[PDB]
Amino acid sequence: VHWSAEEKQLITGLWGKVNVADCGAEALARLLIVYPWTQRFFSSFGNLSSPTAILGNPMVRAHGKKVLTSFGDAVKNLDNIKNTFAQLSELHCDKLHVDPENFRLLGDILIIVLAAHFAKEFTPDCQAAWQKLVRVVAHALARKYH
Amino acid sequence: VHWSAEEKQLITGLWGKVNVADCGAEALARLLIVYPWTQRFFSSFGNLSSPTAILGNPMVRAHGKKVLTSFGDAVKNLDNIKNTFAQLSELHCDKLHVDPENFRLLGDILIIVLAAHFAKEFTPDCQAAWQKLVRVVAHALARKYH
Amino acid sequence: VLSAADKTNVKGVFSKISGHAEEYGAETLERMFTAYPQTKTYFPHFDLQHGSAQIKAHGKKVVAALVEAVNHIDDIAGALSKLSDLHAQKLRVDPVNFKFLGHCFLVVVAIHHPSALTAEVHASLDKFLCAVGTVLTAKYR
Amino acid sequence: VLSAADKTNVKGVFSKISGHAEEYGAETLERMFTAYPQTKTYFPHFDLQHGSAQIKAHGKKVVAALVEAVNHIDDIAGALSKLSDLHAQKLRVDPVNFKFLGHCFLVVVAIHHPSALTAEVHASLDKFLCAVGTVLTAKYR
Ligand code: HEM
Ligand code: HEM
Ligand code: HEM
Ligand code: HEM
Repeated sequence: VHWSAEEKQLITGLWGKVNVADCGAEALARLLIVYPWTQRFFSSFGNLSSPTAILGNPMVRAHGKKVLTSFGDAVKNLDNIKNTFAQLSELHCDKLHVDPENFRLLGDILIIVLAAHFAKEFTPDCQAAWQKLVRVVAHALARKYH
Repeated sequence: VHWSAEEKQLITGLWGKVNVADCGAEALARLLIVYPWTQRFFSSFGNLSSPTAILGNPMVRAHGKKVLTSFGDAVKNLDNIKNTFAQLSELHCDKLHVDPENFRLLGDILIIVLAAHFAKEFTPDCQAAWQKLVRVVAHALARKYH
Repeated sequence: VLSAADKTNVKGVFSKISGHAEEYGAETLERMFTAYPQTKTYFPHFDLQHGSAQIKAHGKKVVAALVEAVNHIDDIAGALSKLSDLHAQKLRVDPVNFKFLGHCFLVVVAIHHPSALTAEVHASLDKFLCAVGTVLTAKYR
Repeated sequence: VLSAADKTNVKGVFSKISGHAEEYGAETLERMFTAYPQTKTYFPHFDLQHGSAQIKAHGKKVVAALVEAVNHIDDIAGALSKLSDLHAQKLRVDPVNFKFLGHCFLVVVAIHHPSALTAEVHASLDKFLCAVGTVLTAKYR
């Protein structure tokens, strides 16, 4: 993909502010809550019996931040995502067999979460920049199926 | 992508039997009938007022075979689809702005059509081979959006 | 929701395949595993070798249920409430796989009753399956 | 279909945004055109420059309708029958775009009432929108 000089600006700045801990937890939680079927891939996390029972789960919260800091490597070299996630695509594709449709799903929630934490600093241009990032990442994860 | 030696066999043989005229028409027709919204991109075809009013439309039938013979170039060099459809992806992406989701849709109908014309000669292995082709083609058409 | 016509067409094409549950169900399943291999993930405990007794038995059950839904095509939810629990709450089946199964089913009908699957029915059948698949995961709706 | 809870949650978060149709509608629209540019294709006749009177007027209309649907959250179809004609039969809006608009809407609520959009409501809102979008293209169901 091609990244305009501002797109990078927009992304790396916001990155510096992001609390991967809170955002990451908030996101993985919401994914499990809104799209229930995703719970299947996290049977190893014990209780997911209820929404509120999920916000608290520390395994959810832990993995949440782990997933989010991966984007840290994306922002690292926005012109090398494919190669930096091949191994990541490999397990999600050949191992877990996650349907690419869920990558899209998570990416969307992630956007909403950022919008709630940076309020008015999450400008339309900014939203678009992350939308793009989120998709170019999922395309790097998918790919392994083609 | 990687094509097993039989996948190619399975594909090129069936290709030789295919009546692009009937199949192509049958297909584009069904797409318009099952997923109505697609009609929007074919406003230039006049009447599409009814199912039966569509089977007959000669513009539908004409374009139907045109779309199907394109697969002829696919079968041509199953290891070069991307480069051979770049110009095809360009108009579908930058020009018409067809959402990739419809490429999937058409590909599916195409499969069903073949299954009705070759009956029991359309073996599971054969279905899988075309499924693959159909998807690797749509991925070549999409791509232009990423 | 399914219109009157949609209901009529669905009933029609099912009249032609009735008496083949065993055979067709087994075929759509085998085509699903063959073209959408990742769907295998849901049947570790299944004998997947072509023409297995399991696949046949299950095949028959699957279409038997779709048939059951046609008889109560006015209350698909009620008719399959017990199965939506199973596929949604229990197995947590990804809504995406329901597409693969419906697809293969249409392929099977096309091969054996190409005259029964006119384009009009094709659309009625498609709305039927999205409706069914909705309910079967629909717990989320 | 929407459960009792889902209905309650939807009503709740709409109580907090009510009195902002004009403002929010305009914002979700602008975010949609900005992040999903291809959606522009449907408004050649629109003044798309940020903060345009058209976008504001339409924005207001859009949410005004979503609100209307909440008041009749028991018969969304009836409530929007006239609009499903428009978006389905007339404009032939690709069902895929309804996703883009609902997404942006949630982004707008998140930015202004982050407390009002708890994860529970988030799910209720999501089922509401898929329901609405279904009906608005649903002519095909
Ligand atoms: C593009 C978004 C995503 C990114 C960046 C991502 C990233 C990661 C990372 C960094 C790991 C590392 C290995 C580990 O700690 O286990 C992981 C594991 C995993 N991911 Fe994701 N993931 C994404 C989307 C998804 C989705 C949508 C699902 C499906 C519900 C999923 C399911 C899993 C599972 C089940 C594991 C195994 C974790 C474990 O071993 O407990 N991921 N992911
Ligand atoms: C992968 C499947 C597809 C292939 C192989 C394909 C191929 C073609 C070809 C070969 C043309 C050549 C130029 C021409 O004769 O106009 C064409 C034009 C076009 N295609 Fe497709 N197409 C595909 C899917 C779609 C879908 C899903 C739609 C959307 C409803 C679509 C809409 C069009 C339109 C509107 C044109 C313009 C035709 C005209 O100018 O009258 N195509 N396509
Ligand atoms: C509308 C299509 C479908 C129908 C009507 C359907 C129906 C059924 C039925 C009737 C059973 C019950 C067996 C019994 O209790 O005797 C069942 C079980 C099950 N279904 Fe499906 N199903 C459909 C789609 C799916 C899909 C998309 C998948 C997976 C890709 C799936 C996975 C399963 C699994 C794994 C079981 C396991 C039962 C066992 O352990 O033998 N189903 N389904
Ligand atoms: C649930 C979300 C949506 C709602 C409730 C909605 C509602 C409306 C309303 C109320 C109007 C009527 C204007 C009037 O008659 O005064 C309208 C018009 C229209 N809608 Fe939407 N809409 C939605 C989604 C979409 C989407 C996804 C698109 C396009 C990407 C779209 C494209 C249009 C267009 C182009 C018109 C044109 C009206 C004009 O010429 O000014 N709508 N919509």
